[PDB]
Order: sequence, then C-alpha cells, then structure tokens
Amino acid sequence: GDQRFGDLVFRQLAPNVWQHTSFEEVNGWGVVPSNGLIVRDGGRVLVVDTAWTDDQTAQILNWIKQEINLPVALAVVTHAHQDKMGGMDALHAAGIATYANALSNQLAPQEGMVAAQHSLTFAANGWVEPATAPNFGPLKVFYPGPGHTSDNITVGIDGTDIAFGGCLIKDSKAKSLGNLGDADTEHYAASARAFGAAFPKASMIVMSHSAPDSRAAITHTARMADKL
Ligand SMILES: [Zn+2]
Ligand SMILES: [Zn+2]
Repeated sequence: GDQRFGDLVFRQLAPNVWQHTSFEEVNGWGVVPSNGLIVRDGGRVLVVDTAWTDDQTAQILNWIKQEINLPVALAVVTHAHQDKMGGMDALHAAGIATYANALSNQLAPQEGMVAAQHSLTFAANGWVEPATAPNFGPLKVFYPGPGHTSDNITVGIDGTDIAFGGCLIKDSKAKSLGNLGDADTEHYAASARAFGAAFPKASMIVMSHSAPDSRAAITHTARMADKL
C-alpha cells in the first residue's frame, strides 16, 4: 500500500518498517526512484538513507511526524552518492544524529556530499564495530566489500525478514548493474554474495532502485557481476 507526502512515496513493508521513495531525473537513465527505509523501534524512529535532496528529506521527516509521531533518533546512510546522502543538511537541521562508513565520510567532500556526523568502522569479517554504532536497535550494519562503490554498506532489520542491499543489489529482472564508473568490477560478485551470506535468512530484499524482491535479486546481481 502506497502513501504520498509531497513528491515522496511511502510503502509499509512490515508492522514497524516502511520504504521511502524519492525521484530525480538522471541523464541516460530516466526518472529514477531511490528507496530508503524507516524503522519504528519502540519509542523512536530510525532512518536508512536520505532522499536525493534536502527538501525531499525534510518531507520524509514531516511524514514520520504525521504517520508515526515518534522522534527520529538517528539515520544511517549507505554510501557517498546523491541518492543516499543528498539530504544530510535536512537531517542535521532537525538535530538527527547521522552515521556513515568512515570511507563514505572521507569521500563525501569529493562527491559533493555533506559528511555524516559519526563514522562507522568494520571488522575484517565485514560486521560493524559496535562501539561505532551504539543504540542502533534492530539495525544490523554490514560492509560487504567494494561493489557499486568502494564504501557501500548494507543493513539487516532484526525481528523482520528484511535486508537492505542499497545500490549494491539489483532486482532479479535487471539487465545490468547500471553505472560502473565508481564500481569495483573485480570484487562486485563476491561483495554481492557477502551481503547474502551476512543475512542468510532474509526473504525480503530491499534495494535502492527497484521494488522489494526475493533473494533471487542477490543471486542474479552476483551472476551479472561474474561477467565483469
Ligand atoms: Zn551510488
Ligand atoms: Zn543508487
């Protein structure tokens, strides 16, 4: 079921999980949807990724205030690209603590993005170091390796059958991995598979530019990456 607030679209995926969608015209691609998540965790709300712009991100915050009416404690952004970090200033103006891979924060200035306030670091097995992600509630953050970008991270939602692949994962019907300009073509397949292995039971795979899919999205993405 889809709900609308301004230029955004919201779809409920689980009793306490919603997908947020914002659009931007991208040369050679079209009017591209970018998806993120909204998670209600007891008396607070957690956000995964911004919208493409500050104005669109402010609309996510206003929709949370209206439909959920619980304060937004934090946001995790999954890499330093406009569709995931374009709205950082809107989060900061609202007093929301922001987190990103330390590498995302390092790359953010070069990418024309505003860095997150806090940096996440990861173990050699890809799992986030818990001292860098305190009070993340059901969010389980995993760095699968370089793929779509060198800094892309993924998030699993504990207590649900959902795992969010961000821009690393394409749906099971995709014909390419899209723009490979910032991609790691040598490690993409292994990174896609590391994401699948980190959340081995998730049956609903959420991704940035397609509607939620089955685990066939992971298998297919990795098969496409094997040809690179
Ligand atoms: Zn990207
Ligand atoms: Zn993307």
